[PDB]
Amino acid sequence: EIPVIEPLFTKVTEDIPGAAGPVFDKNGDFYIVAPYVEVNGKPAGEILRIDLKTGKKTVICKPEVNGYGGIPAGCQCDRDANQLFVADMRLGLLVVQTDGTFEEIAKKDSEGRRMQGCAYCAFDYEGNLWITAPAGEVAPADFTISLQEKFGSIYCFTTDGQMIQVDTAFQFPAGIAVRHMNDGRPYQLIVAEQPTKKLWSYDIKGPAKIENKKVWGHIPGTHKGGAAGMDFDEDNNLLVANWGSSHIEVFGPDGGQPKMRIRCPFEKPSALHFKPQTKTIFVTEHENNAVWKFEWQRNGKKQYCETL
Repeated sequence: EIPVIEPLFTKVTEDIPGAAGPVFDKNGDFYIVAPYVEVNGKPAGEILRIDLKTGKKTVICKPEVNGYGGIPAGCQCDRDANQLFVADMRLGLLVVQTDGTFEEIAKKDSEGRRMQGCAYCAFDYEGNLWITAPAGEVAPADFTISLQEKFGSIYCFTTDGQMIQVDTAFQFPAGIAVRHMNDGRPYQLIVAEQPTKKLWSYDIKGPAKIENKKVWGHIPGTHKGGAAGMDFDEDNNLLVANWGSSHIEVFGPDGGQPKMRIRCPFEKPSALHFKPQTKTIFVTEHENNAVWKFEWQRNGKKQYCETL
């Protein structure tokens, strides 16, 4: 029977529709996304900065392109500039500055196909950005999601600036993470397929080059939902938000079944992110549309933005 731990969670902020995309930038500022904010009945999602002492929210960016609003859904911080890479389910991959200005990175992929809306992303230590795209085509196409049909895709945005579609036919691909060798070389890509309760892995052979696709892990529960956001601790244990299960699952480095579970005081953890150089994990959740923090057993895996 999988051991369960029940640490103290502390509320950080609240009232954030669809709270997701927790991230720290290079200065230690903390951000989240509010994907489901609407204006005049249409998408108008937001990227927010959170004051960690008071919980006060500041809107950083409310992305819109040619009158189509964004659904910002997951974030990573860059290394060479203090800017956020934001997966947006209507706009694709955005690069967002702290001053609120932003750019849509690609409208088409390297084969000339229209981009799909993106949900989660993860930098490898070489600076390539691996991205899940569970939505259909970006705005101006009508919004669709691969909850029941297998049209979700996987991308790699390389350091050379190519947006390469590396796989497709996923049923709602969600969290994504890069397992690195001890020497820093990218080794495995892990991809959550949310409703099928599967974690998939590939061997990374280079930028946008994956092979050896296999089922890597299994997500407990039969609840509606499944694996959402995920990230590694510094021992390459993979912590996975199991949306609808009231738990974060903990996988050892070689996957399989969870070796431990973390019980949350809410049903719908959506994403998690470590505060750099600490054991503190920030967790977004959709039961209360709020953000919490708790102490894990060890520090998080160093993010690309902390490397030199």
